[PDB]
Amino acid sequence: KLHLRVVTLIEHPFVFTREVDDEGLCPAGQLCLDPMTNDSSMLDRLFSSLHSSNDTVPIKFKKCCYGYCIDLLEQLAEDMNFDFDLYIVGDGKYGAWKNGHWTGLVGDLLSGTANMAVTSFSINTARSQVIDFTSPFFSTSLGILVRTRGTELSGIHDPKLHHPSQGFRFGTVRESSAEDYVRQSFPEMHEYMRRYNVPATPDGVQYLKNDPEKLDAFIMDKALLDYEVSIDADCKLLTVGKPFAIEGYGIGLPPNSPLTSNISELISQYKSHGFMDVLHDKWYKVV
Repeated sequence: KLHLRVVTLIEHPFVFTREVDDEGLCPAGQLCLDPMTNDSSMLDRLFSSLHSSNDTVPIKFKKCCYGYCIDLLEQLAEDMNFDFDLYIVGDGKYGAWKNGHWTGLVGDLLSGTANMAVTSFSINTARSQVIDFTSPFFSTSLGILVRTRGTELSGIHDPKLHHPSQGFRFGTVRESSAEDYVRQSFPEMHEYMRRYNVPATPDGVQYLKNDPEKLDAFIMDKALLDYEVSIDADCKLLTVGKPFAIEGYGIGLPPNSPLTSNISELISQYKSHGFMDVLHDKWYKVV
């Protein structure tokens, strides 16, 4: 039996957190730590304590994780006979090349701080050069979130984005594959967006959705934006434009991991037996 330390990132509906219950446990979820660290020794010490007599892990670090990716993780752990420790990435980023190093999930895999990364993690060319990804368990275009009767956009080639009018505010999430895409493909658009980019998806959505409005459009994975539109009561939100920058989501592992092919095989079995349909309908609230 293997023991894997898994890093995740909170991104609805793939991973959510809530507080531990009145007895300190996680009835319908997975106990995880939110310790805000990228230090491997610190995580060893915390998890060691968690699993021992005399658990002295500071209560503020304890959370319950749940979501599409946690259901998937649980199934993998059962089929592949491993147990796992689960923690939330300290910088809250998916990961990019910044100041001579990889940040976020990518960084924790490359430093050996995590054994595997499980969340809405995009498989792109730059990351594929440095970490392993399994076969994808989900696929998504990038998308553009706007208000109903607000900004209209044809897609990523809209002149509104490339010769923006003064005060036209649009952004994406920092250190993500969406940012990588814009940086690589539309360098001058990237430069314009820098002042508008946000730390995390919920910030971009709030800035578009809530008053006083802070973004006119928010660029991010359509699977995530679609989820936000679907839970919007008011019906004030739309995703607009042609698809672009389509990427799979996959589980990240260190490069040339002997685990990758085994996990990919199970992901393929799960897809071809309806399990991804089951998870999609549960978590996007179909039916």
